[PDB]
Amino acid sequence: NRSLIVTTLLEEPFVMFRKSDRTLYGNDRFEGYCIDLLKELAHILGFSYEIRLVEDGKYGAQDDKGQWNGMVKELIDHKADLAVAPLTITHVREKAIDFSKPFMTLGVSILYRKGTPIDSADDLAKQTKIEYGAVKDGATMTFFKKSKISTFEKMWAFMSSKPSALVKNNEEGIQRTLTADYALLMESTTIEYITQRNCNLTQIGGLIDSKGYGIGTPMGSPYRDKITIAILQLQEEDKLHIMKEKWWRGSGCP
Ligand SMILES: CN1Cc2c(n(C[C@H](N)C(=O)O)c(=O)[nH]c2=O)C1
Ligand SMILES: [Cl-]
Ligand SMILES: [Cl-]
Ligand SMILES: [Zn+2]
Repeated sequence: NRSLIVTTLLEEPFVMFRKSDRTLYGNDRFEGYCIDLLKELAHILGFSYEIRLVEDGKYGAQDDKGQWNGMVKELIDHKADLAVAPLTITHVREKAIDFSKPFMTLGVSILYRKGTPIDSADDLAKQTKIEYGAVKDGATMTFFKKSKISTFEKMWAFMSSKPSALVKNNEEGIQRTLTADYALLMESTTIEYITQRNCNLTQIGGLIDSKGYGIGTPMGSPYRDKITIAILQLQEEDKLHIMKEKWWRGSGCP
């Protein structure tokens, strides 16, 4: 019996400040796939909400102490009721928060420029001339830091041996791929969005893993199962199909 606090962070095309000449306030400041998703969920489940951006602007990772940051920490501390963002469902996080069923499936892949002999993650691990990395304190960095596969634990050694290999956010990683000889380990959903608007970048290889995005809630929250039921309803109504195609404009790349 009160409006739910929704934590999130800005990232194209999921959550962005809507462009306008007038000054906007409240939830109307935001647009994007995740904003449309929250609006549909709020209508089905019938709740009011307030969008708040996570202060540290991080998704969530654990330090060497076991403490969380980013949106994950907001849920653990019960400072937010829902986390509506491209929040990756991982087994590790399931022990600290609850996830709905996934509303989007994805995988880790590689962002790099076109016209190159590189075709796999193993090609990056076999050399040191081409730098590579990932976003700091994200599920992608966590995947390489926790991996027990020889190739990935070697790539993680290379990522953690260079100070600027791990970037603060997507924009820094994208710009580094453009200005330097650098490949970015990034989730396939954003790669699709970028390669559709930058014809000089492409996805290298396929998906290194397979996972999904889910709505995060504090552990034991009753809204988790309700959000799952709402997500399934949106799938059945083909509304998640429309939403992706609305915000993934298309490849104008010949
Ligand atoms: C959609 N973006 C692209 C992207 C994201 N994250 C955060 C991750 N979803 C999480 O929940 O921590 C990454 O770790 N690597 C990426 O390339 C979110
Ligand atoms: Cl995992
Ligand atoms: Cl696009
Ligand atoms: Zn697509």
